[PDB]
Amino acid sequence: DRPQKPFDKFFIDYIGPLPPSQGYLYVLVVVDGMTGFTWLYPTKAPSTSATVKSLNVLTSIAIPKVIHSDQGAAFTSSTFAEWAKERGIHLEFSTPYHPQSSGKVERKNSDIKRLLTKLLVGRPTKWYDLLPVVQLALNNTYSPVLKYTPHQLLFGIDSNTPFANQDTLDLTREEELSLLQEIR
Amino acid sequence: DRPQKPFDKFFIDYIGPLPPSQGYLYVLVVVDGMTGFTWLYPTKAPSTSATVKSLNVLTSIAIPKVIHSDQGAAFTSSTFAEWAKERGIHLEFSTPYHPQSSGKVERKNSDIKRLLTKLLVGRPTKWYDLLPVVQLALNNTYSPVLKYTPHQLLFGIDSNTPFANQDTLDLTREEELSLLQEIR
Amino acid sequence: LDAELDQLLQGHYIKGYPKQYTYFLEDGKVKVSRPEGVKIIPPQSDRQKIVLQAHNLAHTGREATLLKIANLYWWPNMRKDVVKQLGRCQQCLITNASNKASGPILRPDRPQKPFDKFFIDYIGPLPPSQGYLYVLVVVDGMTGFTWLYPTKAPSTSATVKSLNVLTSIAIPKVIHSDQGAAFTSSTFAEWAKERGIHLEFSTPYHPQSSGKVERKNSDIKRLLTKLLVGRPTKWYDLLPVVQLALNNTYSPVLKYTPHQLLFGIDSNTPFANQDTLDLTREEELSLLQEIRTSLYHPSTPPASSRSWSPVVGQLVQERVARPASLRPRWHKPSTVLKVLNPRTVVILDHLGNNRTVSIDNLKPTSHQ
Amino acid sequence: LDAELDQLLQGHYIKGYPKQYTYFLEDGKVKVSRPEGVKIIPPQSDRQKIVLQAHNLAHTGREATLLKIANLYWWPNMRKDVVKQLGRCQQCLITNASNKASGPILRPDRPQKPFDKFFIDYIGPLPPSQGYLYVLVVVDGMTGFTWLYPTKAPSTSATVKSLNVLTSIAIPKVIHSDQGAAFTSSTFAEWAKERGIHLEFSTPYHPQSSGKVERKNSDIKRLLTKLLVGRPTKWYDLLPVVQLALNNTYSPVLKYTPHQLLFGIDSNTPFANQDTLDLTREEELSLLQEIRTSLYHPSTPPASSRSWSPVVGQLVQERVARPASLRPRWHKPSTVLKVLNPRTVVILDHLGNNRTVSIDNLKPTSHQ
DNA sequence: ATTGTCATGGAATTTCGCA
DNA sequence: TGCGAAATTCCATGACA
DNA sequence: ATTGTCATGGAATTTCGCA
DNA sequence: TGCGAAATTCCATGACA
Ligand SMILES: CC(C)N1C[C@H](C)n2c(c(O)c3c(=O)n(Cc4ccc(F)cc4)nc(N(C)S(C)(=O)=O)c32)C1=O
Ligand SMILES: CC(C)N1C[C@H](C)n2c(c(O)c3c(=O)n(Cc4ccc(F)cc4)nc(N(C)S(C)(=O)=O)c32)C1=O
Ligand SMILES: [Mg+2]
Ligand SMILES: [Mg+2]
Ligand SMILES: [Mg+2]
Ligand SMILES: [Mg+2]
Ligand SMILES: [Mg+2]
Ligand SMILES: [Mg+2]
Ligand SMILES: [N+]
Ligand SMILES: [N+]
Ligand SMILES: [Zn+2]
Ligand SMILES: [Zn+2]
Repeated sequence: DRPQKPFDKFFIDYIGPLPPSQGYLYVLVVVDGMTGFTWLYPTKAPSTSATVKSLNVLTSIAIPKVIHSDQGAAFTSSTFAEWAKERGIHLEFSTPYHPQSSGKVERKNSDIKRLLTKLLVGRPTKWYDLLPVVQLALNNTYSPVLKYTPHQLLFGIDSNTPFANQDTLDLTREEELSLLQEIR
Repeated sequence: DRPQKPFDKFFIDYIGPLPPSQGYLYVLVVVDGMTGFTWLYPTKAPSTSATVKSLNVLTSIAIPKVIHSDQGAAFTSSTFAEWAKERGIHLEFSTPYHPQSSGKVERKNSDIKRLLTKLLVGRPTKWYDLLPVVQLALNNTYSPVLKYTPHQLLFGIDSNTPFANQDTLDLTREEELSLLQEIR
Repeated sequence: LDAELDQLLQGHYIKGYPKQYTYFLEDGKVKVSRPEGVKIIPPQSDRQKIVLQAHNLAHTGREATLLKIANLYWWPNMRKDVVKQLGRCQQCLITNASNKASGPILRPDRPQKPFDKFFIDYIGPLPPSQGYLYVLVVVDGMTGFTWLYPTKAPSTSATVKSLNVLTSIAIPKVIHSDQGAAFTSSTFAEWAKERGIHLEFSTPYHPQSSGKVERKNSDIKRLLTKLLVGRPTKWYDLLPVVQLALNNTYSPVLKYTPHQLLFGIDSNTPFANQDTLDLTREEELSLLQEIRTSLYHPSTPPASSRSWSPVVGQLVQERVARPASLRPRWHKPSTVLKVLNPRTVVILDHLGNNRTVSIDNLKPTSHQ
Repeated sequence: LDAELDQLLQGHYIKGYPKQYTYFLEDGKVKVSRPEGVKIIPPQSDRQKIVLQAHNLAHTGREATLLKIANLYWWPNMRKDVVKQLGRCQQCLITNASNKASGPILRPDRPQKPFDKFFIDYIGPLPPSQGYLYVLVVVDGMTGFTWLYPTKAPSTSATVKSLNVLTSIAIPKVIHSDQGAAFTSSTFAEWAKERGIHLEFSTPYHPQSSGKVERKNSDIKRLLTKLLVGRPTKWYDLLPVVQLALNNTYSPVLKYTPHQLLFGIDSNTPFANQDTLDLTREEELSLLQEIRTSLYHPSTPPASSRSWSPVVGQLVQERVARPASLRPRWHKPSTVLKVLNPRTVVILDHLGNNRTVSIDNLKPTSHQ
């Protein structure tokens, strides 16, 4: 077997609904399996159409050999399957109700949700503008298991934005009682 | 004394009134003394103004050291004298009622009047268009006294329009009885 | 195809397939173990389609196309098959730039006499002056003597009015122009024929061909510029002044002014040359003929190391004149009928018309 | 003046007046009998006025001015007095063309890392497509990897929207641009400072300076052209395709694609290179660093035989950028403050501002 | 205060395949 | 240890408003 | 069936003035 | 038969839409 590489497998998934930001409601999450690099795209819906529109952007930069997802309707449509076939991408689905990634990806997806949650309190509506800096954080975050950040693993160089401030990522007692009010 | 040259002396004079041609009535006649070369300019009047306007064209091609004329009002005005002085041209007048040129010029001016008269009968109104071909005729007409045409003497080459048909220049019995009708 | 590749697998020798390498089957595909690594040998009947896919990714030339193919494949003489396709890609052929320079310019003989050849052209639109917008420029080929005429438009009727005034002085054998509307109209052709003047036209969009008058345009604009510094651009009244000024200016290489070459004596203008004051007009016109024949004449410069020269029957392409945005800069390939001279050709154009054309407006179609 | 010329007449010797010629009085004017003929020697106090009249006829340079004067006059060292005036003619100085070429170009070091330097520029207006008119082009200096963004206008707000999307991937140290309105706005400066990006600007009207992105523009338009042959110019939908196509195209001199220089491995695109399949990612990023440092680097070409080089305190003139019809092509003379490098200078401009400027947009003022 | 670039396809040179 | 031909490298040309 | 040109000002070369 | 400096000639540069 050959060693794992960037672009070998992209893990994709949706997060939402969220509070409207510039009329966007969802975030399409793409994580490279090998490097742990994350790309985010804001959508208006978790549809095949919005997935195609978004991945059209990403795949004009790099094309994965395999995309993996759960059995979201968006991903199991034959429109999405035509799209992947045109591009020579193999689609891979996890069995229903049992999502499988890798340790690395699972952890990354955890961070993303946790990071998003943290910053959308206090400003549940300003997230669209924040996506760029979320990505930079995620991608310049040190990997415990490997010695390197996704940036380093993708590009083979240090980054010009090192995020030395590995944050709390947890909710302060302010933010806790603030997120129980937006719901109530 | 030094031999006579082109541009040494221009002999100028007016011919008219004539029958309106494109609203022109006079012809300003310029003849180089040495070469016998002729330039013609149609004017609306024998004024200083029209003389200046016309000679402005000629003298943007070549400037004579001396202009000679009779004592026409047009030529004796101090406007015309300012003009000549600006351009460094000496003005020379023949004494009143006694016009003096040279054999060559006198003969040329005779030809011009004779030639004009000939072609303005039958078409007393089309002369404006004819000036170019009148000039070519006059300038490519052989000089009995010198071996050469004015063209040859001015440019030192043969012309591309040799006028081998040295015409009658006299009036036919048709043209005689036709010119006695335009008057009567 | 499958024939060749079968023989090859059982260790036979096929021409073009070096015997020193071990060729094998794997995944249902013939492979060879090459110093660069293991590459697939596609069947001949597959190869054109591979080259094309490779090429089409970005419409790449020889090397960049080859490098893509070489990632996955090997077969004998790949570049030959690469080049084969490049020569057949209409899109590449009509969009790409040339990389061969024209042969060195010709320096045609200076017309022998004043009035043998006029070069003419328009300058403009200039800023309005007295409601005039253009200038007709007329340059005598032998002398460089120049006539300037302001016009409201670069039109045949304005050209005709102007030349009627000029031709009063003399009639020229030939008038040379570019192919501007004013000069190619049949009204203009009548007017010329009427006077026994021959019209001679530059190859299209190649103003070098009218170089005598073009070069004079520069001088005209230059002088006008200097005169108008700090004033509004009222040039109409200056044309006469410019005309006279330029016609009486020395060309340091010739040591003569255009007026001197035309008349053999200065008129009454500032700093008039007095050297022939003691000669008769006849002795003067004699020295003039002598001066006229002994003027410096430049010779054709050295070829660039990568110039190309036109050959009868060769595929060449004409440059598109006023190409629209995102449209090819070259017309479809065409054929050289006659080689008028090393810098001018007649081509048959796929329509197919005869077109007389400058080599500068051509490229030789690549890959034959 | 009259002093010098009196001594001279009575056969005394004055420096500069060769004694072997006979100087005399005639018509109240000092004359000398020269091999060319008899010429007038004007008094020194007259000479400046003569040169000026000579020169002004057509605003002629050295030789043509001299030749006029020489028709009537002689005096010692005429050209010195000729040149003196040419150096003082504002009109000649700001209208005439240069006749000295710039020194040979610099070939700056390729930025060491991806993301060290971005070069950016707009292309357009293009024909409308989906109501878009322009393209923002972003080229990473080290890799040549490129990002394309369609915009309705070459505006700061469109640039900001675009770079926010791009900078999601990485933040560059420096962004280099020309001085287009979009890039010089203070809104853009804030945006850059906010992110610790340094803005670096080309000398004005010298797109060679942005040569990395400019050169890529060409490729972009070229590919778009080929793809659109025989179709209407609907380019908006093609931008992504072009981006990917170009980023994955080999540069035959480097033997790498921009994507390869950026990532060290091909993604899943046609004819993907498979050479590092057996290396670990770590071994792969190791070979990559090695590749990156050993890429071919061109060197500065030979000087032309008539190039000029800028010196501190020298009078130079800046080329006028968008000169109006019949207006000088050169600004008034100015002074070289600092020589930043052999091809770039800072000048003080008579106003006097400091301007950082390309040598290509300068000429050395003639006749000092 | 900043600075040309690089795809292209014939020609030139080097390397390969074989002896 | 040298040949003919194929592969590679060289590099002037031109176009990025 | 047509085809570059030539002012310009430093540098290079030649000629002049004098011995 | 040779020197220093002035005169002349050479010629790359660039612009004629
Ligand atoms: C429309 C008619 C036929 N016309 C068409 C062409 C445009 N043209 C003229 C014209 O007068 C001039 C120019 O003066 N110059 C400038 C020039 C450039 C180089 C050179 F060596 C000399 C001059 N270019 C021109 N062009 C031909 S270009 C090269 O722009 O296509 C033209 C026409 O009258
Ligand atoms: C208005 C803003 C400041 N701008 C001003 C200038 C016009 N410019 C751009 C710009 O993008 C381009 C170009 O792409 N090219 C084409 C080019 C020419 C030679 C070369 F080596 C590379 C490219 N020329 C340009 N010019 C500077 S020119 C030489 O016409 O003055 C410009 C600007 O954005
Ligand atoms: Mg899901
Ligand atoms: Mg009278
Ligand atoms: Mg024209
Ligand atoms: Mg023209
Ligand atoms: Mg720009
Ligand atoms: Mg640009
Ligand atoms: N010729
Ligand atoms: N550098
Ligand atoms: Zn192609
Ligand atoms: Zn001047």
